[PDB]
This record gives sequence, C-alpha cells and structure tokens, in this order.
Amino acid sequence: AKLTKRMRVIREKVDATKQYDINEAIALLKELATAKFVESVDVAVNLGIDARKSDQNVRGATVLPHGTGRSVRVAVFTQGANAEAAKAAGAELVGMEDLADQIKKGEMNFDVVIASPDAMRVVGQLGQVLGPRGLMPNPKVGTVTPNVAEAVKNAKAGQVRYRNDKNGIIHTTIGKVDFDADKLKENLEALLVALKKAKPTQAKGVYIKKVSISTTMGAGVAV
Amino acid sequence: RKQVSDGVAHIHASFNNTIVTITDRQGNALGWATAGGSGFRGSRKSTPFAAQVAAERCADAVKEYGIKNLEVMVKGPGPGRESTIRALNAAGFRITNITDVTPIPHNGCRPPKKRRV
Amino acid sequence: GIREKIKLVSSAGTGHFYTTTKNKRTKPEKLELKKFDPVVRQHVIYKEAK
RNA sequence: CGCGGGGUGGAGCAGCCUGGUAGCUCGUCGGGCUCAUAACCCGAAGGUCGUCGGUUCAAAUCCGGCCCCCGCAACCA
RNA sequence: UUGAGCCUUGAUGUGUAGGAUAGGUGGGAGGCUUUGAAGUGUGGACGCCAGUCUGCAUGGAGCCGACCUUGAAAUACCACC
RNA sequence: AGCUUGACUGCGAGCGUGACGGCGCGAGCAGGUGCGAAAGCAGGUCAUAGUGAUCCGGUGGUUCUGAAUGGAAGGGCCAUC
Repeated sequence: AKLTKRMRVIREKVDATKQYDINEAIALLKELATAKFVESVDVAVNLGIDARKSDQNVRGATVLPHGTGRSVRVAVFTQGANAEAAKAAGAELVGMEDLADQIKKGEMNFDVVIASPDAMRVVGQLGQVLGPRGLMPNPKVGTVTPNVAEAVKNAKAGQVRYRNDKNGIIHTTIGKVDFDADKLKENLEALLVALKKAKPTQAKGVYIKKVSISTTMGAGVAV
Repeated sequence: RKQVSDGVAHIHASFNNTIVTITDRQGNALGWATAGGSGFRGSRKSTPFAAQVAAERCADAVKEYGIKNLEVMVKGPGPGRESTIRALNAAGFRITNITDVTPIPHNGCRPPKKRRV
Repeated sequence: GIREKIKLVSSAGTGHFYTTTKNKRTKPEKLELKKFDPVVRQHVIYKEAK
C-alpha cells in the first residue's frame, strides 16, 4: 500500500521540471498506461481568467477533426415523417413525449439533443436537468432549428462542449492512446486553436501557459 | 489549538469574593474566572457554591488547552481560599502543591477598616 | 425635481435611446410605448425604462 | 461627470482565509420569587440578510449593477 | 524582532440531514485490494458520541452497484483545483 | 369605454410685432403609422407662468478638415447634456 500496482509497474518514466512537444508527450502517455482495456485521454488545464470579472467566463462548444475520441448517441425531437428522415441523417433515437420520463429523472442514455421549434416544448420545460448536464438545446447555437436533417449531421461532426469552474480550470476528453500519433496530434492542435479563438478580450497575465493531458494511469504530462 | 497540559493557578480570596487565574509557569495567562463573574451578585457570590462555579468556569477557559494537573498560589484572607480547591478536586483536577504567597505590608497605608467611629 | 430624466432601450437594440421624465428610485411604474427610430425611420418598441 | 466600507425582526452588532444552521442581545409582552420595585430566574411575540442580478439546488460568507448613508460645493467647466 | 509578503516542508473537508460525514469537481460496470480487511463493544489514542485508528472478541479474499432509493448533484475506479 | 402613442418624421407659399437678442400665426407637398363601417381625422393636453444666448467640458456618428507623406490628435458638421 498505497501506491497502486499499475503505477509501480511504470517506475522511472517521469522526471520533474521536464519540457516536451506533442509528438514526445503522446508517446510517453501511451507508455504510462499498461491496462488491457481501451483507455481515454482527458485534458484538464488552468486559464489566466479572473473570477471577479464577468467578461472572462468561458463556456460553449466546438467541432474537432476527431471530436471527443468516440462515437456519440444523438437524439432528435420533431413531428411526422421528418423524425424518420432525421433518424436516417445522423440520430440513434426519436425524441418522444414518453422520453421526458428519462430526462426529468436524470437517467438519459444520450450525448446530444436536437429539437424542431414545434417539438421544443417537450425539452424546454426540462432545462433545469438538461442545462447542468451539458444536454440542453439552445436557439442561440442552432440546436433548436427547423432544419433538423442538417443539425443532426452537424451533431456527428465531432462536437465538444467546454465550461470553466472555480480558479479557471477547464476539462475535455480528446482521444485514446490506441489512436495513431498524427490523429491524436491533429485533434489536440484543433482543441488548442479552438481555445485560442475562445480567449476573452481581457485576460490575466498569460491566458494559456501550458496544455496538460492524462489517462489517470501514471498521472498527466504538459506541453 | 494543541494541549499544553501544564500550568499554575493564582487564587485570591476576599470576605465576599473568590478570584481564579490560570497561567503557564513562564508567567503567561491562559484563562480567568471569579465567583462574581460566575453569574452571581450581592452576597450570592460569597457562597461556597459560587467558589465551585468559579473553579468550573476557569476550567471552561482551559478545556481545549488540556490542563488538569497543576500547582496553586494563594492570596488574601477570604474563607473561599479552600472552598474553591476542595471543589476543584471534585471537578476532576489534580493538585500537586499549595503555597500561600500573600504579602505582608510594613504598614504604609492605614488599614481600610477605618472606622474611626 | 425628484422625478428626473430617464432613457429607454429598444427591442431593435438601437444605439439611440428614447428620453422621458419619470420616477424609478421612489415611484417606479415603467414604460413601453413604441416611437420613431433614426436607423430605418419606421418606428421601434422602446421598453423596460431601466 | 464618480468611489468602497456599511446595510442582518423595532434599534445596536457578530456571523465572513469551510457556501445552508438565522444568532448575540436591548426593548416590548407574560409568569416564578424577596417586605417591595428592579436585579435574579422561567418564558413568549416579530426577520422580504438594502434591492435585483452572475455562478447555482444553493450567495449573510464571493462578485457585479442599482440605491441610501459617509469628513466633503464629487465637477459645474 | 515584528504588520504585510515570498520560496521550501507535512496532513486536511461532519458548519445542517440520513441509511450515510457527499470539500469544491469532471468522467464512470467494470475495477482496485488479495497473510489481510470486514465492525461493534469493555480496554488504549482522538471524537461533532456519530465512530476513525489498535489489540482482542475474530476472519482468511474481498469490497462494490444497477432494481429500488435519499439528494440539485452519489455512495466501485479515479482526474482537475 | 374600445383601439391607439401623431408627446411622429423630411420640407414649407407666406404673414404679425419688438431697437436688438427675442416672441406669435400658417396653406400645401414628401417618408412611415394609427382611429373609424366609411365620410373625415392626428405634426401632444382648453389656452395665457413651468424659464438663457454664448464660452467651455463631457458624449454617439462622420475622410468635411488635418501644416512633408499615410494614419492619428485637435477642429468643423449632424446628433446632444
């Protein structure tokens, strides 16, 4: 005890105060994980943003070349034959009046929700449980729209949501160490420029000093 | 706060009151009580019980400082000078030594009894 | 006086605000009335009155 | 033309380098108890945390507006 | 030496409510641990008196959850601050 | 009472008085609205006190200006206290 066995099998692979590049860091991250299953890659980074200033609160979504590193279950709310057309275009299930039961209890087996403005009344009255879970459709980001058969095709475009918490920490799943190194590189490079586009018009000192990646096995590495 | 578990008790007794202070042997105070500040006025603070409530009230000032085994320094003529100590023992404290440290002025000021009539 | 001048926002998001003299700090009643606009000159809803 | 400490039953004030206990207490109202009034002792009645927001199930504890108070011609050109 | 400040070191969360001690907080049915842990009691340390640790009482590979159900959020396995 | 906000907007043939600054009366067109079944109507209240030019500073817009030249400051003009 207490340093766990799968962390003792990776002795002398990390040294403190060491500098890297993405191609060097992802080859080490693949070497810290020894597990038999397919493991995920998660980012957790601190930003130069002041908790007193309302114009420095960072939250929204983006579309990345490989998304979060997995396929997503998309749900679509609309009426008549266009619900079957949207199911063919890029959705796993139709949004029903009966589906509100799984929503209001918070036991939803889906990742993204799209709605037509005439069906929005089935989920708008559940924004208290969809909002804090990162599942809420919003007219200001085109996820409440009459053209659902193009909006579900954009729900398969590699969607990643982001939201900061206290001390300006922000979190995203971005891949697998089972991926090709050029694939894991292009998705991380796309996350970084989507986050540089998201920089506020006033920031505290240096906005993003480093980028950190982990699997939790042997802990994370910075670039 | 961490327990200090050592100290000296400074007790003073008058005809109508009983006073208690707890110090570390560096001379530094950690708690106080009186038979009056124990919630009594008039001659109710002269009681043998107000001298007990003073002991348990000064012990309430050092309960987190952990002092229970100490030595006593006594001043003044008041009968509470033993009524506070026989009660302090029944409150769970250990007494090592008791020394009477009352001063003896070489007169100076006239004794406050006056009368002169 | 104590009634004082106040400016209204529009539902069109205009830079030009409409002025009236109306209490907010001791006797608020608000105002929404629609008036002439300087950007397309076909009126806009001036509302809320702070 | 502009700033930040304070605002918590009728008054005064803690609560706040853990985000929820509504508190210390003065007065008001009513009983024990001494020769008797008060002290003492046992109790009762009444809170839009100035007032709306941000992040939220949640803000007295952090912030931002709006308001009032503050040593003071806030500048009056 | 000291008000304010900084590099360096070591452990943290019951302010209420439980069945229950959810620091804030993001993921999550498959995984950690495996000559040692489980738990409610007199003794020992501490205590918010609920239990946390320790030898015994004792056991000897678990432990755990989904249904159901408290809660805004959960109670394996584990990041970020 | 119902509807409505014309307490609108670009322009204006002309007329009355005051030493001047100043103050009163108005046909008719142009853009966009409203009342009304429609004719017809509205350029703030029943009308006589609810009140300063200018200098200056703040404030939205603007190549109109701008001293080598291209931006810029300052000024001009339209808005405005």
